[PDB]
Amino acid sequence: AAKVMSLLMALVVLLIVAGNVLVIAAIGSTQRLQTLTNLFITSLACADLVVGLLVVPFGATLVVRGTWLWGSFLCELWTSLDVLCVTASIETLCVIAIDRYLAITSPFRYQSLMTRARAKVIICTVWAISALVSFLPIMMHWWRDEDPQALKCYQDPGCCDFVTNRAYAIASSIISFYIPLLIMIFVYLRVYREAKEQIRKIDRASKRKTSRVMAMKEHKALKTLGIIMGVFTLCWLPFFLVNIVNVFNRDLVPDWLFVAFNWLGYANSAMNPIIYCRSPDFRKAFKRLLA
Amino acid sequence: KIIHLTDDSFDTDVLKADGAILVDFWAEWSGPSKMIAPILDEIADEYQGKLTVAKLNIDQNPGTAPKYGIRGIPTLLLFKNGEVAATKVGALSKGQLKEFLDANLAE
Amino acid sequence: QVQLQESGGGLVQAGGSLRLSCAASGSIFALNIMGWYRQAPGKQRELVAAIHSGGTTNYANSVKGRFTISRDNAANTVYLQMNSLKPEDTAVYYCNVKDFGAIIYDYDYWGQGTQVTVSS
Ligand SMILES: CCCCCCCCCC(=O)N(CCO)C[C@@H](O)[C@@H](O)[C@@H](O)[C@@H](O)CO
Ligand SMILES: CC(C)(C)NC[C@H](O)c1ccc(O)c(CO)c1
Ligand code: NA
Repeated sequence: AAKVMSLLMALVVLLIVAGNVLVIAAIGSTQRLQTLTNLFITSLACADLVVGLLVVPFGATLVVRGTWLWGSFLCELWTSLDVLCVTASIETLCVIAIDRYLAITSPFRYQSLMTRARAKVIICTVWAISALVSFLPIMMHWWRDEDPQALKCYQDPGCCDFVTNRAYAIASSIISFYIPLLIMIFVYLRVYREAKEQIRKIDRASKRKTSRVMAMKEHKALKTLGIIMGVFTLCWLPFFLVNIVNVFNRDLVPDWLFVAFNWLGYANSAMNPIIYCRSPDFRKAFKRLLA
Repeated sequence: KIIHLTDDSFDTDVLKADGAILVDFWAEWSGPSKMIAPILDEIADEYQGKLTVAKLNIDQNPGTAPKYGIRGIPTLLLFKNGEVAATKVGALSKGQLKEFLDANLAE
Repeated sequence: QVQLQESGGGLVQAGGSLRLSCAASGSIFALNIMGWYRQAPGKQRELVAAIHSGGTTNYANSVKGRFTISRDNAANTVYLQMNSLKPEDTAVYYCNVKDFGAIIYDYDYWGQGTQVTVSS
């Protein structure tokens, strides 16, 4: 079991790094892929890449060895880098939802409203918020619990548990996950709602001659919308539920499960290349990039 | 295939013994301790070579159980080179027990 | 299979009128843009007019006020009513459907094209 658990982590890192390198390559190397949407995809892929290179590997060791080998400074920097890259990833998924909703439902308004320079500000904002929730609290010790047993792990350099106070775990969870999850629901719900109301206007048009049914395109669009919300939710909702649970009755949920769910969340970063880069132009670039 | 332990033979049969030993702490009074007895018989055959099932009656030999801090029964202590590697407590089905042994044995 | 069937073009006197029509047969996602582009000889293809499933429109400057785009509420069919034609408007006109059914990206369908020639 601990033989196969370790091998599994390895390919997680392989899938993340490969996938996100392949994406960033494709976008930078293809004139046709440098669209406005793919600008936000580039932000996403950067976040997930840093997850694959630095965040997951150092985390993989802490499971294998059962202790932190690189001393108190790097514990806190790695922790910041983790929170930063997760926050950027998830908040960027949320920006993409918004973007696509506008470009599908108000395409002409969206072209004038959403300039390339406006997109850059949105992107930079997302990383600023991600920094200010991770690096600023974590490096400045605002996250720290006052407990004695918590203060033992802070003084031990072999211990790199992420024990936070009440306030930080609430705020950090809301900012990194819950606000984005609500936005992503609201927004993608108005895509479903818009498409259903549009089919009503088509049946009203017919003067009772036809009633429309879900065709190939409509089932496929609903499957996509499901994958987007399903995979994201599956991957991060368990961890972020449990993270809020620990703020109340910390004994209730085991530590091995808390960590197991944090790995499920890292796995999202391997999924995002697969979900968000299926365009015919991406497919062409990927084959060109693999000689 | 099962070793039937004493207080005295415990050092030679479990602490000195080669490979993995799964010790069952059972009693004749406990209804939960018996419910796994026919399941452990099947495990001794099906995990031949990989594991050795061992049993110790706490009515017979009360001196062993205090040392490892056994609260309830049945408690299954898996042993690896004179140390307790993993533990389980309470009664189980065959499929629940196979997953515990599958996970622990293949490192 | 999706296919776009263009009609209504041809030859016409300057100051006259034409009414292009493009009938999109096949599965198209409810949310989309049907449009008209054109390509005058030895030039690049440009947008003429476009209409979202929603009802919003978008025109080029050259044709603003003269041309008006509309769509059949029932079927996937789009009409470009071209009035006050000038020799400048002469081009091969292409029907286009931007399909949004993939959500993250759009799929494009183009018509074969139909000639419009406006003589003075
Ligand atoms: C460019 C946009 C700049 C906006 C920057 C504001 C970021 C949001 C404010 C903020 O960072 N937090 C909410 C404020 O509570 C989260 C934590 O900073 C805070 O919760 C913790 O410091 C305490 O919980 C621990 O003592
Ligand atoms: C515990 C460890 C490995 C540092 N991971 C943190 C986790 O990925 C995370 C990311 C962003 C967050 O806002 C929080 C909650 O503080 C947690
Ligand atoms: Na520490």
